[PDB]
Amino acid sequence: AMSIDKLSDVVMKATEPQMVLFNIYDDWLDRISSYTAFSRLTLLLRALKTNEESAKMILLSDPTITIKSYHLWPSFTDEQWITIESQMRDLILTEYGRKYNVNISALTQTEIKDIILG
Amino acid sequence: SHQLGGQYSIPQDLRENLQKEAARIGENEKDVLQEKMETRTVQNREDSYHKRRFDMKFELNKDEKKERTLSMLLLKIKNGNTASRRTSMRILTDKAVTFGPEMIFNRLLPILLDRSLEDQERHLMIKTIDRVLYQLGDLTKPYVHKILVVAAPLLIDEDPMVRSTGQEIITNLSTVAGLKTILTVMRPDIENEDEYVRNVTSRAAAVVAKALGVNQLLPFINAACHSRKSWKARHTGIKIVQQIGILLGIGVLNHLTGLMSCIKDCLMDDHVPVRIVTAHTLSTLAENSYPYGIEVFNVVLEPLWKGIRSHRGKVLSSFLKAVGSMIPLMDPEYAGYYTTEAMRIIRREFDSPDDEMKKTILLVLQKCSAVESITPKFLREEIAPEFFQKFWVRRVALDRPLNKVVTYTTVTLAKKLGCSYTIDKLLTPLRDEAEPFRTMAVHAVTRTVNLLGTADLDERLETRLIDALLIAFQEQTNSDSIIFKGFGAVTVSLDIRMKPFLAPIVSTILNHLKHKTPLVRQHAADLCAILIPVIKNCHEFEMLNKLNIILYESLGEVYPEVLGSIINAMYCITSVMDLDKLQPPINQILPTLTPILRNKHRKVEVNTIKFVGLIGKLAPTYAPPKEWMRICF
Amino acid sequence: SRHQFDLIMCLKQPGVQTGLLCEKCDGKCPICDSYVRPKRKVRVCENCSFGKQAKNCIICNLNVGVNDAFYCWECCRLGKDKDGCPRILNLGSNRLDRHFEKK
Amino acid sequence: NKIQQINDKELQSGILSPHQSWHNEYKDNAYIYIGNLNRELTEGDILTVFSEYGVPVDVILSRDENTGESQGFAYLKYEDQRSTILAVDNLNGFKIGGRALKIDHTFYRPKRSLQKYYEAVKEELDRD
Amino acid sequence: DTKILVLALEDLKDVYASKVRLNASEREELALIEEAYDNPHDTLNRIKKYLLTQRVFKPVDITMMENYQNISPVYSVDPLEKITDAYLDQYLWYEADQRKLFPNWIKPSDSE
Amino acid sequence: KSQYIDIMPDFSPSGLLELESNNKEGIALKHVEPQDAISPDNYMDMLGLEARDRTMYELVIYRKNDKDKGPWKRYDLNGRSCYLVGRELGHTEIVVADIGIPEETSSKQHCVIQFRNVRGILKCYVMDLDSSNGTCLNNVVIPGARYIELRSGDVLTLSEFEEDNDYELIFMNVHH
Amino acid sequence: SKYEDEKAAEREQYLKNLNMGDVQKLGINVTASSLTIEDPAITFTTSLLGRKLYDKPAPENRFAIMPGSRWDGVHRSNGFEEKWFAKQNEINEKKVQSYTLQED
Amino acid sequence: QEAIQQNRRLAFEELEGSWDRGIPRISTLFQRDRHTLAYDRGHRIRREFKQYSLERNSPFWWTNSHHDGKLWNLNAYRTDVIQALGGIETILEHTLFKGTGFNSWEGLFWEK
Amino acid sequence: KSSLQESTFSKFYSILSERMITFHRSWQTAYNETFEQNYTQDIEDYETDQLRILGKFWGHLISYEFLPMDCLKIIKLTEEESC
Amino acid sequence: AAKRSEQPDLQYDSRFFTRGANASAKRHEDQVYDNPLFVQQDIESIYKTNYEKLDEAVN
Amino acid sequence: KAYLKVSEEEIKKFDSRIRGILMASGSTTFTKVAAKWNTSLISLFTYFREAIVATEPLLDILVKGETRIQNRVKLGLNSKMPTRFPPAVFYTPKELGGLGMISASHILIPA
Ligand SMILES: [Zn+2]
Ligand SMILES: [Zn+2]
Ligand SMILES: [Zn+2]
Repeated sequence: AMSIDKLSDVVMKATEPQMVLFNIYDDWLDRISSYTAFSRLTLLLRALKTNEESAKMILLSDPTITIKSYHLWPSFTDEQWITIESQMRDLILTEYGRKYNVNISALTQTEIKDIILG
Repeated sequence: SHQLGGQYSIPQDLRENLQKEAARIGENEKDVLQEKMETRTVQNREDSYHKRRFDMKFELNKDEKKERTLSMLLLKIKNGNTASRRTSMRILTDKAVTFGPEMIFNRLLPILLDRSLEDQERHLMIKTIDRVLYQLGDLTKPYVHKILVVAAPLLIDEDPMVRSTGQEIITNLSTVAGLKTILTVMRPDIENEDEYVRNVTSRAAAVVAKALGVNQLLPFINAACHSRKSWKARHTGIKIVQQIGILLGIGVLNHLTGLMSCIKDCLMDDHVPVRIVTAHTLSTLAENSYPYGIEVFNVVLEPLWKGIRSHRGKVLSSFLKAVGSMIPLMDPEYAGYYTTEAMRIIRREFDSPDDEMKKTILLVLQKCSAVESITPKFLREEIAPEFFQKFWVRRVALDRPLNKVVTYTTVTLAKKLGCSYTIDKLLTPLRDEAEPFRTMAVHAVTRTVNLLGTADLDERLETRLIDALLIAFQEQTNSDSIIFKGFGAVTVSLDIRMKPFLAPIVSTILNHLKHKTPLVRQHAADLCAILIPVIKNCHEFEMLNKLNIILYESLGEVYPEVLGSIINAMYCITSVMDLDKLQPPINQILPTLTPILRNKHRKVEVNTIKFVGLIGKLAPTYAPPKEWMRICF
Repeated sequence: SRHQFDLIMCLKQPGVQTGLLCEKCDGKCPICDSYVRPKRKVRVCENCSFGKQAKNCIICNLNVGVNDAFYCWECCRLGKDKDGCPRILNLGSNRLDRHFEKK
Repeated sequence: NKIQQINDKELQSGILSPHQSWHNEYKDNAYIYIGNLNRELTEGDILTVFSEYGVPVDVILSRDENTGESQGFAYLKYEDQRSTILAVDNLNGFKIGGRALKIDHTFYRPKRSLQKYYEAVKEELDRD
Repeated sequence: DTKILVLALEDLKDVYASKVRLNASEREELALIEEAYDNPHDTLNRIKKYLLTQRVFKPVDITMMENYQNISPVYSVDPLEKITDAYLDQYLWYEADQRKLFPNWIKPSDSE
Repeated sequence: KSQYIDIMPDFSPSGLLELESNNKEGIALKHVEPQDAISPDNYMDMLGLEARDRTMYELVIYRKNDKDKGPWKRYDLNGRSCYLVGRELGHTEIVVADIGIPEETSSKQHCVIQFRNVRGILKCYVMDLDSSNGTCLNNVVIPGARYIELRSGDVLTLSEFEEDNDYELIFMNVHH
Repeated sequence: SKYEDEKAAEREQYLKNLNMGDVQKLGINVTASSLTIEDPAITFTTSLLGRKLYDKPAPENRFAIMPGSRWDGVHRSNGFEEKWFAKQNEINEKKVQSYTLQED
Repeated sequence: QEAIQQNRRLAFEELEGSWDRGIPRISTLFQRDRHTLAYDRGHRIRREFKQYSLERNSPFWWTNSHHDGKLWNLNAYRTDVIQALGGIETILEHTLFKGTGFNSWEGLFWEK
Repeated sequence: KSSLQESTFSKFYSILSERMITFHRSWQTAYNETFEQNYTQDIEDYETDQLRILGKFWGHLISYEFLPMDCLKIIKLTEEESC
Repeated sequence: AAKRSEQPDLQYDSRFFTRGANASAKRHEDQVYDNPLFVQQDIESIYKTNYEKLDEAVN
Repeated sequence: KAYLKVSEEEIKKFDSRIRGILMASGSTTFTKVAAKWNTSLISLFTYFREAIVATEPLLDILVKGETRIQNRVKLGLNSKMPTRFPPAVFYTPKELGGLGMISASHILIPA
């Protein structure tokens, strides 16, 4: 979580012990159930946990898409999320292949889903 | 010219600028009805090559009534009601004799040369030539030239149904017009300059050869092949030997000595296009012969190698095809020598981008597995890895004529190579993105596993194979049998070993039966009928009753293609499993089927009647007899 | 064939290879075309073997063959068994004419 | 007409875009084998038809060392690859001078013996 | 000719694109339209021939649709005649609009 | 040091690529009509007047030995946007150009008669195709490779000098 | 032997690098108008690798590549490139038609 | 005028803004069958006389959405209603949605 | 904002404000102050389309004097300072 | 000297035509909306892993 | 200025249109009635757009029509209870499994 722009900006500056609310889902719960929202969220954290900078490249590619002043995550449409979940999905696999030096066509499908989900 | 108000639509002069374009651009467009107007006419099936049929050269008041009648009959047959032409065929077959065959053929044959006629209309005309030629029995030479102008171009036609009915004529005409007459008509035709006309009557004179026997026709070929007069007579005189060797199949043989007069001496010609043709006409005589021939092919084996060791180019592709197909009929002493000779050439030619060579490389690999001398270790170490990477490119999987070869070649190499080695290499294509390439790599696995059996596979490939199939199963789009037989030929082999893999598979069946697209609910149920004989061997009767109920609750489906295949899986579970322990149970199943017998279609009626009759055998006592009488009606 | 008159049988000396029938023509005697009471395997000549041709049903010679073909009991009593290769050569008037009309 | 046969099957299935297309097998290749040329067409004229689809950086026409006339094949590298996907696909089977030429993707290996022919060609294509 | 057909036949087919359970007359019509696509040239000759020779036609049925205040009549002609009427209609409008027959003022016109 | 390599490239046009676009069935023809090229009548149909108020154009031939017999031939120029001049002898020759002459000093493609639309005005021109012998207007030599503006009555001779001139070609603005 | 191997590797690299297309190798890729336009002030006032480019309007293309300065200007095509659009438009259309023609 | 004048290429980036604008709806210029529609003339009066020849009302008699393009879009209405009812979750407290046992409501499809 | 999402200018949002500006003088200061916030801060965001909806929206308010016109004082035309 | 083929008037970017322009007009009689409320229906698929790209990206 | 209103004939045509929607046949399935009311309604508001603001009788007839169709569904089951039929049942789009009927009739009507 600390690898996000906003949250680091708040936790670095604040000089007192304090509580701060955020809404992690921005406004995603208009068009998305809590289930799939939590699911995408954990995918956006797992790709930020591992690669970091190269995930943040996937998020911040197009500057035309802007993070609002309220939200954390940049405001996409539904389809842009459907592709970005696939890229953020890809970093976990390419990185896994880099780490254990396993060419990833050697894995069973279950092994892929497990890799993506831990 | 001031306007009142303004412009709100588009400027007025701009529409006409648009509506003029549609006249200019539209006349080149081929509108919907314009398209279907042409598609009807048979010429859209044909390449520029086949178009040459029309380039080919074709050359009282009481009796003026017969001149109409035939032209009326020939009209009724071609364009006529089905009850009309049926009466006008009966009139021809009886009365063909009394009408002048001049009048029939001079009137009948020109139709077949127009550019208009549809395929339905053409086959009704050819069927009249065949029925007329059968009777008269004495036919003059002028028409024998005409008939072959019409009939022979069929032999090159796209589809085999037309190819055969063309062949059916010439074998009838060959007997009618006799041996002496036809061989006079080919002589000026084989010396002809035009290519298409020569390619046509190689195939025509060969059909004549089978009907009358080749010996009667052999001195004709010997005159053409050995002819120093024309170069082209040598060429086409050699093609006549192919379509004699292709038609006569195995039976060439005893004639192979007389034929060899043509081939060898006509091979030495300085003209390469002749050099090349004989190199093919040997590979056909070599294969069609098979084990018996070699004693006649030693004479030709020497000049091939001096042609292989030098000329390269496309002469190398043809000579290797000949030498490649002599191998299996050589003695084990030499056969081991020439392959290890030829396997040097292939290793050098795997990088050849040409098609003509790749078709030759496959033939030799195909025939060099059966040689004892190469070890299966040599293949795995060298030939195998340079095979699967070059011949399994996605550009291969698209065109069928080169797919059937690469899979057959793969399957034969699977006897020397391990079963675990080939299946190991076929996992990259089974998971590939391209559809037509996943289907190719399935045919190679189904075919392989039937030969070798799955006992070879270490546990890891056994798990990776099934993951590759389920994937390649669940992305299929088009409906084809190959995935199901394949996924069903794997299970049958390893069946008791399947048990751990059978839990997650059945979960995806139950997951795809909830999918919206009705194709996916076919393949979900089509893959249950396959797994039942394997599930029972693994002895899950708690896992059949789960499938069975789920197939029962879906038995009121709308889509007939889907409802049919669910009953099919119901019929597989019921016959396999005990009746007494069937979960629904039976007495609740049978009354649900009787209103399904009214479902029209077929997939539902067939698969149901097999299910109902099953219960008549196995459990008659459940439904009361007035229920069986509701079924008998 | 028993009911389709144009088709021409082979009638050559039977070899050692067994004829095959497609799933659709399966269970039929190649002579009388009856589904009942088989007796003897069919045996076809070599010159009906060779390449692609060998696989096709010995009745329609179009579809690919799978099961063996038997002579029915009645065709083995009369002797029509041993006349020759019981294989149909041409595709016949009926099959063609359906084909062109459909397209 | 071998390749032209594929794309019709391929497109019919709606394959659309290179990942699923057989043209993806290459990606690192640019030169295209240009076959069944007529005999009199020279490098400049082969550098007519093929700029429709891209910008050629290189060209080589294959011609006998002695008489110096066309063998009938050439190797033409486009600046941006995807021209290759475009030329192979679109212009294959097309008539020039009565004979329909063939294109296909190729890996091209230079031959020492032509070394000067490279600068002699390059200098012209280096003009632009 | 073929284009004016395409327009006519599509105008006729849009009626049955929606319909669900078809009566017999409908099936008859749809048969005529499908045949009109399968032989455009034949049906053009049929049309033009009817434009010459045929001066006596089949009868025309009437029903009334209720608008609850108005009651309005509705004429159903036979499909064989519907096709020639359609082609003839489309053609006359194409020419008459092409040759500037009707002046500007007449107007449930095409532009607005 | 004798030659770099005996082979070397070309970078020269073959006649095949240019030829296919242009056919005289036998041969290629120079001069693709400029974009404003329009046949006169279709320019006259733009200005919409039935033939009495139209301008017409005929190219009349007078054999330069004797003009007293009147027209040798009369060629109407209102039909096409361009017209080609060449050699049709009658005594074998292939017919290429629109307007042929029985002149043995005239090349197969000699001079071109082109009509254009320049700011709403039809203007016929003439250009030498750089034929072997050259061409003359008003019996004055003309430069090649430009459209020279024809003016009513002017004469077109097929050769650079009077010695070879057997024929006169006259361009006509036609009214009243 | 090692040296030889190295040499071989180098030549392979050279072969591959020569073959690679130029734009990919440098690669890295593949409103304003409105404003700069809808603006009164404006009124007051070609190759990716710099290679020569054509002038007149070219036929449209899948990738939008522009013909080289040397192009004669004749269409030469098998006719495929236009047939890909028809499929491209089709597939893109039946994604819309499928929902809109749905009923119940 | 600009493009014809400088021989440039309309980019679709420029004119995508107005893609849905205009009473003929700019997008109707780029229809697939436009070539065959240029021959359909008198369509307005054909639609207004379908009163007489057909029983079924097609309540849009004033538009052919082939020629004119679709003159309205209510897409936004559907979302704004959905949040006027309290969102998709409170809407689905009133249903069997949980009975089915699906996890998420996002991809539900009703048999058509 | 809900005026700018609407794809074209409408008389609804004009009269909605007109009826509102005349209700109480506290809404006089709400539009006067939000015509400054738009022109200064919030013009930097907008597409060339949504400026066509604003232009007409402050057109009816100024030309009917609801604004009034001295609130247009902030507009300054220079090469140096103008967006 | 070679003759140009005709290009009509302005020409247009290819994305004009391939966009499936007025496709919404082959609407059923009574379908008010032209898009599904949710992409996830129209998308036809979510995540299909590509074994070819990953194998390139890993090595 | 051109002031606009809907003519009284084409108000009566609309009212009679709905009247026909209720007796039409196939009216009883809830979704076909709601779809028919949708199309009719969209034909109106789309043809007369601006004019509808200034006509009272048209608004009154809208309020009658929409309640009459909702009553069609309610009487279709057996209740007029408000508690059973919260507005989500009529107004949720068909993609979430309601009628998706499109309400122009809430408003407030100038008196
Ligand atoms: Zn059979
Ligand atoms: Zn029998
Ligand atoms: Zn036999």
